[PDB]
Amino acid sequence: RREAERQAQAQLEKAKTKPVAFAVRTNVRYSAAQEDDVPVPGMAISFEAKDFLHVKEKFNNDWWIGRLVKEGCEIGFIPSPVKLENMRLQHEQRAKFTPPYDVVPSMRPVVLVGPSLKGYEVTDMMQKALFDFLKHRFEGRISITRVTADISLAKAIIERSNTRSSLAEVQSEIERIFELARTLQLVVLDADTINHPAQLSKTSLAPIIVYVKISSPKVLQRLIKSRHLNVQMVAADKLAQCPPQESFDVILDENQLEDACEHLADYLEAYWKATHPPSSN
Amino acid sequence: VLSGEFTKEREKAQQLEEDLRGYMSWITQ
Repeated sequence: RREAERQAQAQLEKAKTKPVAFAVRTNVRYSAAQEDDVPVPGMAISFEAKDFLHVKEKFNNDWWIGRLVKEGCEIGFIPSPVKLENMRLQHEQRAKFTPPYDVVPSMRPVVLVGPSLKGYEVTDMMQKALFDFLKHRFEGRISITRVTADISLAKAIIERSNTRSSLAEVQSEIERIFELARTLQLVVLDADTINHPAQLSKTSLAPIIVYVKISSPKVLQRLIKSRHLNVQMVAADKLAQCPPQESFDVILDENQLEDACEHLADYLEAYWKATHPPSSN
Repeated sequence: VLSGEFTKEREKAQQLEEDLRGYMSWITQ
């Protein structure tokens, strides 16, 4: 009867206050349709490619409960992978607690890559002053932490790193990120080896990369001289090459501490509003 | 006169150093 939809709506209203089970990353676009046989139609949460999705609980085999990561979002019926696959086979047939969901931490790590190589005092004082701002401002929320392991290494002879950074230790650090993100606190990593955003592309962590831009190589020349410069030039020129629209979420091209900190702080407040809907509490 | 202006102009039609001073100010912090 129609009562099952009412019990479903009750399960949803109960779901809205529930803590997140696990976030996932979509690999395909998906629009809602009446043929989808949504248990509670008009509540379906459609998603574009590479959309992030918090998941609260398993409503049923055909549908999971969860929410999209964006402002104004509310709890709803995120489609199950089996349902998406069944609709895929159906459309192909009509044509005549690989897979659609990559696991991601509930809170994305933030890596402030650039201007160039890490481990040198210029860029080190740069990013460190940045973490100082992020710490004193986002007090009681932000959870900055160092990662000695190279997280970029994370993905019938068993795979093994030839580097001192053992892959098992990397797995341990990844689990530490999975635990740290469970608290829904802000996270901003201080990874050492991550000189370029592309290295983290294979990671399931889905990092919030930050781009502290210096468009002019000569400026950074005079900067590093003002206090290993050449490899720093190839690296900075390399980061200059990268596509801003996708590779980076934020460009800290601002020179003074004040305005740049205002931008990145406003950004993190935007993400903070995105990750914490009123209905959750 | 303005016609002479348009005549010359019809065919006639610092960030580096600012980045230098501002980023030196950045390391200065």
